[PDB]
Amino acid sequence: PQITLWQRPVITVKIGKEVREALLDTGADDTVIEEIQLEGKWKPKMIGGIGGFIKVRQYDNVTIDIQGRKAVGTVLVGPTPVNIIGRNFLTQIGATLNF
Amino acid sequence: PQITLWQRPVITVKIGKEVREALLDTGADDTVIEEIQLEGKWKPKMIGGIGGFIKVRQYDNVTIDIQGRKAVGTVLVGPTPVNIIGRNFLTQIGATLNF
Ligand SMILES: CC(C)CN(C[C@@H](O)[C@H](Cc1ccccc1)NC(=O)O[C@H]1CO[C@H]2OCC[C@H]21)S(=O)(=O)c1ccc(N)cc1
Ligand SMILES: [Cl-]
Repeated sequence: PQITLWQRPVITVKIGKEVREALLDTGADDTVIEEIQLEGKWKPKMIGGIGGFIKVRQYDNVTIDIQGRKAVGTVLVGPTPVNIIGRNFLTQIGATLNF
Repeated sequence: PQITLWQRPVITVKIGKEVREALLDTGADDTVIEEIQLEGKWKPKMIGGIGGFIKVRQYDNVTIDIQGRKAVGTVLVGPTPVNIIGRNFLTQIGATLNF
């Protein structure tokens, strides 16, 4: 779809076979979700945003389905204020910014 | 243009009287710049992100030029890690997120 930006671009997705809502975020390098258990081993990491750093659990090779588009990649789990889909998955579904 | 997301969508923009670079950020409601002299009156606000809150100065009615697309609107000035153009200006330049 073509998504205008008069409201936040929040979409329903499936992450690791769980339905979640998330913000499509071109300003995020990475995908960050709060309170989910995913497959495989995780690795601790730190990421920073506008207000400082948070600790996250990094899971690799997680499947995300965005309106029929499947991608597999890294998901960070930690106390983000809102769930975010970042560029690591937006590139895999061929998302672009257009003006 | 049609901008892919394999690298951060950083573009050059003119903000008030100053050329700056900034990140095109669909996950940001508002545009936030660090250390820019803007004219007019301002009001103090906080905004929050990953990691917590920062205190900004809110300036209304600032002119930005993005690749020839001119827009007027609110700019927040404060200690953001990187400059970001948020939806309040993305909508005004006709940007959409597509996939
Ligand atoms: C500031 C960006 C360079 C980075 N962020 C993405 C950004 O889109 C967040 C995404 C975001 C969105 C909501 C809440 C927290 C974070 N937006 C944000 O902080 O926007 C602020 C300015 O406008 C306001 O509207 C939203 C909060 C304010 S980030 O959330 O900190 C971030 C950092 C690292 C990764 N991997 C993923 C995301
Ligand atoms: Cl700059």
